[PDB]
Amino acid sequence: CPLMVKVLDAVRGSPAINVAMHVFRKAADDTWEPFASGKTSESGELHGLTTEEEFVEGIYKVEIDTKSYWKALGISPFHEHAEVVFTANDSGPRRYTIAALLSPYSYSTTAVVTNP
Amino acid sequence: CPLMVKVLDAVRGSPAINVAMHVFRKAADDTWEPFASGKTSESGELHGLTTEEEFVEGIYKVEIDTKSYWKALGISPFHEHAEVVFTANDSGPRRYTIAALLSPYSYSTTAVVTNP
Amino acid sequence: CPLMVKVLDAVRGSPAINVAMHVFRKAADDTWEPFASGKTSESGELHGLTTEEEFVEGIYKVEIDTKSYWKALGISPFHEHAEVVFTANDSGPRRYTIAALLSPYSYSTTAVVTNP
Amino acid sequence: CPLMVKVLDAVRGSPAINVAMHVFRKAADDTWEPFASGKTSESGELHGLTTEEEFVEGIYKVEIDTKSYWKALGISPFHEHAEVVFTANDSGPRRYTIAALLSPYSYSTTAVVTNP
Ligand SMILES: COc1cc(C(=O)c2cc(O)cc(F)c2)cc([N+](=O)[O-])c1O
Ligand SMILES: COc1cc(C(=O)c2cc(O)cc(F)c2)cc([N+](=O)[O-])c1O
Repeated sequence: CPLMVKVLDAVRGSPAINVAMHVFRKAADDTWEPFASGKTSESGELHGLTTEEEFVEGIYKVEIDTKSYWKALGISPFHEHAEVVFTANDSGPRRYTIAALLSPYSYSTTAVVTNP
Repeated sequence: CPLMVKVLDAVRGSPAINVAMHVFRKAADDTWEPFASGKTSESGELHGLTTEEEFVEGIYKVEIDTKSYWKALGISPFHEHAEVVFTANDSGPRRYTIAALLSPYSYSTTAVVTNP
Repeated sequence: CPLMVKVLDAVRGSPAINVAMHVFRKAADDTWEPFASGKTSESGELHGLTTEEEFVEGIYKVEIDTKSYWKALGISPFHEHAEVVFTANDSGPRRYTIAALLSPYSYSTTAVVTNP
Repeated sequence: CPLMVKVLDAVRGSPAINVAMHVFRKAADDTWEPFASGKTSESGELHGLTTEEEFVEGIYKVEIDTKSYWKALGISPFHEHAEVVFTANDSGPRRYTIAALLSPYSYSTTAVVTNP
């Protein structure tokens, strides 16, 4: 699995479950093309978005629907979403974990990139 | 001043100076409309982006050019940029400080929202 | 003012007001010696802890009473406190801002160190 | 495994490997008693610190030797270490993951607490 996303809740100290996200890849015409989508599991993780063969070099965007997560808990959060945009596989294939740690008025995000 | 952005560097322990950013407002057709731009000062801050009369309710986006910042320091970055998207003034005008704490493979962002 | 502490609340999107903290200097026998204390202002800041002549080289600890902060807001916290330990002035006097961004189950801390 | 620690490097986007840490438990006399120790693996994780039977209610401290990690990379970091202090198992047994995300002048820490 070359691309995995993990989302955590900093208020309750838990995985952020059932968080929707969409992944896009930048095309030759510089537009954003849909690439994959899914929702986080009970562990806060979303696996199985792509394969090594499909996940070619390019600029990718992960848009995480953090607002709907908070709204379902009764909270009106600051951010409309959390977007993570990055170039992938520019030096050959790598495995990417994108993590996001959520609070109502803040988020952190980090990438763990490993060589298979 | 209703909108200020502050950027810090977690590698050097310093303000992030000369970081460029652009601010957009969401248009009726879901496109991003130019609104303001600037670069951070020696204190890591960008002031004077808008006025209280111009800064009406709506969805706003701040795109911070973190990649150029790290490249100018000779450090390899992960992200293409750091985007912050939020709805402003939905409960009356507020003063917004958007802060971003930058590392090459991670960033944090938070909002400090105060009522004058 | 060579040492300032700023505390922010990631749940409310606000300065963390009335947060108590104590500062210690490490003694020759490896024990922590009282140095200063205070509580954050309406801007989340605590100034005036020491003077340039008193703030000599050494190892310092700031213990921030985050648990009492969250309890006073009726929110369950994870940590007993947030401690920041650092060596000061090892390359000449600097001005230190210690910042902490608080959530109930997470915190971030960073230092902004500038040379006058 | 009721207590696990994970350490990540925000500069390189990688696990922080071979990071030493010591865990302490507060005794009846309010002193810190050694509880466990270890170093992070190639995945940045330290498992096997304790058992459900031994990991009784109490206040625990994890002291992560972040300074030695940075110094081995040639870097003089801000913090002497990163300490995480928390009450555990006050409402019955739980499983704790303590994570720390490291930069030279900043760290973040969060807890994921689950019910077995
Ligand atoms: C309101 O203005 C400021 C905001 C902030 C932060 O948001 C912050 C963000 C983080 O991820 C971690 C942290 F410890 C602080 C830091 C400083 N500072 O240090 O000067 C400010 O003046
Ligand atoms: C990629 O794997 C993980 C990443 C992360 C973070 O990004 C993280 C973010 C922060 O602001 C602070 C922190 F201490 C960790 C947290 C966990 N975790 O808790 O299990 C992971 O497994």
